[PDB]
Amino acid sequence: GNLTPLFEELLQQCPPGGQNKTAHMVSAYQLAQGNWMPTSCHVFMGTISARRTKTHPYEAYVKLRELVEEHKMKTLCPGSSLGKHNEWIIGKIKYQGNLRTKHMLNPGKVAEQLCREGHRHNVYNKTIGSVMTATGIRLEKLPVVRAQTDTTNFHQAIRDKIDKEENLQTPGLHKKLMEVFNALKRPELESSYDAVEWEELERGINRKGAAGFFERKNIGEILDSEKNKVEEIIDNLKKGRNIKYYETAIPKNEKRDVNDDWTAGDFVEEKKPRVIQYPEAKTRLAITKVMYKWVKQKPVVIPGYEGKTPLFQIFDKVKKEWDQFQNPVAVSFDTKAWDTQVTTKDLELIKDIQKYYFKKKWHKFIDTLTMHMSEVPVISADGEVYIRKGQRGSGQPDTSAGNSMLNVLTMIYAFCEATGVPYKSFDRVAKIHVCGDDGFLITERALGEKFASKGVQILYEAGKPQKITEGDKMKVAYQFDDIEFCSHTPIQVRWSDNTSSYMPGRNTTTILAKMATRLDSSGERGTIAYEKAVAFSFLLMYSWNPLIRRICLLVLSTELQVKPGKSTTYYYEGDPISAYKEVIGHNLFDLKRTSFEKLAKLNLSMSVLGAWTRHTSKRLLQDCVNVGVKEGNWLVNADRLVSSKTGNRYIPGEGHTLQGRHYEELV
Repeated sequence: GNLTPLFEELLQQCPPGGQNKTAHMVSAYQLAQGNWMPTSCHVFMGTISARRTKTHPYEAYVKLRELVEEHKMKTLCPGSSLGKHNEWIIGKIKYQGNLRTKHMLNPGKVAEQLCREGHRHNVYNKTIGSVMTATGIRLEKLPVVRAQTDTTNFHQAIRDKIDKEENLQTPGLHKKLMEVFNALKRPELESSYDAVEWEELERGINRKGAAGFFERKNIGEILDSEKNKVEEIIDNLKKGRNIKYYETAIPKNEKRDVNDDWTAGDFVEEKKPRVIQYPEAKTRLAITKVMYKWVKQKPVVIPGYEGKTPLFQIFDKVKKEWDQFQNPVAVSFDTKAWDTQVTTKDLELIKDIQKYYFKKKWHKFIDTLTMHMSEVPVISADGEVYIRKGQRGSGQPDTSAGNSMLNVLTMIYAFCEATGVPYKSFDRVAKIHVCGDDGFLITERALGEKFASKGVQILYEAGKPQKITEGDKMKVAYQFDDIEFCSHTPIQVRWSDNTSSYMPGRNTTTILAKMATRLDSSGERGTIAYEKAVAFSFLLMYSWNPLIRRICLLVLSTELQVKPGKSTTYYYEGDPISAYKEVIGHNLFDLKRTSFEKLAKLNLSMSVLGAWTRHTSKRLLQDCVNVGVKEGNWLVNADRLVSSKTGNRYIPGEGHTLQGRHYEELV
């Protein structure tokens, strides 16, 4: 009836309960339509037990609201204990605590020092910047802000996100998730994973990887001296012996996009930090050395895992899936603060999966580590200790693998339970794609809409509450380029071939913001070299954007004799226009037309926020043309329009795309 959305809202507040085969279980719609009187607020698949009695919708509503409030009353005052294996941390406490934490224990402080403050304003790449501002782009106006890392806001962040009990989850959920796992295990690899050699582990490793609160040496330093310390940790865990597990909590210093805020009118100028929580460097080494093939997905055993797919390939890959369905539709995964939603039972389910794949000799390792992870003492940067109840800390080696598996398992479960499709038959009916907590699913419109409705409830009960659209549903893409994934959305280009591919689209404002700014000045981060590598990396992602493309081209044109740096995501070797060709599969020159409407939308905010002038495009074009009319071979002539107007072309020499960081698998 009229009141269905209200009942939906209330069912998102009830405690998850189990099946009840012996009672009249009824849904929000049912309650809203009439003569059902709630008896429980224990909710199961969006349904609660009700008597069949003359009852008006408003009356049923009042009753359920009363039941929910009663439960909330039973539930204040829950208590936070500290398990014996964590008692060691108290020995290090020296002052009393000031976290004012409400749901986890805050025994006190260790040092009283680092009670930092300040702002952190934006740092600018000189060359990139002058290319942009010489055309009327104003860096000031780009909706990018910094993460306030002062202790006050840092604590506010902790209380905001991490101070919370483990989510209640539907009884027997994890039995069910293991059934889902069972339909996608790889028997081919049971009991097979073993540790790796320091050789392998070090290859590509980040030697600047940071140290724990009680830790003087970073990853490089540990590798040079204390491999024996690390091997000791490995042996303790290997045997079942507790270790002094703890995690360090620092506010993540980063650039924060505020495009949507500024265009609304709300002109936010700082944002509360995300919270990084990571174990000791010695301990990250100890975990990764043993669990390398799981934590790094070597091989990938998580269906839909896209951790290893380059961003410029993903959408093309996905469109091949979209094209196989009669009325394709994509339901978007969007869990609120995923990391803070992960419960001990979740961690345990990953523990059991890990034990499926690892050799028996390491089971006791996994057990002991999983246990440590279920109640984690965390020292903040400024000294405050808090005892986290479950959850996930971003710095954990298992973060990316664990989350992704957990996300897939949960979303399949939810999809199936919403639709009727058995867990074994998921492959028959939909396609899934996860990168950590991010992801989506592709399926037939009927099943996708079912999922998008029954999903918010089911996922709430599963312990992974969503974020929703005005219709209180999961976000649904009815046309391919409305998919959103890894902060991007597909945009179509058409080549001189007359073929077409999809590239990773994103607001122009955000692209310029990210491209113009930098965090440090350490590594190659001062030089033109680093800027050329940034331009190349952007050119791989954003060649569909004539503005970004032309800016990148002009940057790559600067100081021809200077080889690019290796710090950023991708870099190049030889000629960047070729490298482009090598991994995009056409030449820049072939890019005939970018999809008009999607490009207009991703450009819109630029005008709304006054980040460019009426003549910016024109001026940037002219800037390219002035370089490209000169006699000779000028890489700005790789731009189809530039070349058209200069009457010259660019003849690329040899070149190859390379990687300096994350580590993916190119085609």
